[PDB]
Amino acid sequence: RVRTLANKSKMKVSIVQQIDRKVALDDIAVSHGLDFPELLSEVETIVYSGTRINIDYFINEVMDEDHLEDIFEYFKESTTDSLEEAMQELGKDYSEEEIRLVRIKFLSEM
Amino acid sequence: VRTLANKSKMKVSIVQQIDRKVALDDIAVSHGLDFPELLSEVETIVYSGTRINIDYFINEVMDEDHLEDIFEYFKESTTDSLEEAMQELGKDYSEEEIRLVRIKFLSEMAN
Ligand SMILES: [Cl-]
Ligand code: NA
Repeated sequence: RVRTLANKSKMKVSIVQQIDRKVALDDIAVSHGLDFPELLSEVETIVYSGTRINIDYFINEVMDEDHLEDIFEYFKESTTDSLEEAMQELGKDYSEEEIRLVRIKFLSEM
Repeated sequence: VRTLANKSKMKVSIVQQIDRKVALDDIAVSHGLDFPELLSEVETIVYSGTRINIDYFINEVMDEDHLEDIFEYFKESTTDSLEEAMQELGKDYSEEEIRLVRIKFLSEMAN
């Protein structure tokens, strides 16, 4: 009913557990009453904390393999992981959502 | 009037100044920039792939334990984001200290 830091903390644990069980990210979003970009923001929070996740099962199903390869190469060769920088370089070809997803994979693989 | 040509030239000059070990605050003044504006230009340079070394300046102006703690933060971080660094470090270190060490770290690890 009202967000608290404890329920936010528990939600993130839940999202991780769902990702481990290979639940589709869009299904996870619905399960928590989130829009897709809101879910991406939680997953980014999770990844920033150093939590090891793996969303290949989802990326491989929904994304164009060439888009994935080219966005990933951009991150491999980049100096900063910044989304703003990635949009400046890649935004003429790829959406924010594609770039955010591959960025999650890239940061998670550190 | 700023143009893409004279901005590119200014950056070339900044890189040369840093190579010649000119203090960053002196570089700022020489280009009519305030310090944070200079930091923004040095960030642009580093993002582009130029391996600059600003140890001579950091070692002169920054507290040694501050440098080590912030550097360690970046080494252990997942994202290099300034926003995340500020959330994690902003109660102990200034934005300028964090930006300087982040330049050092990004240049070393990538460029
Ligand atoms: Cl992080
Ligand atoms: Na696209």
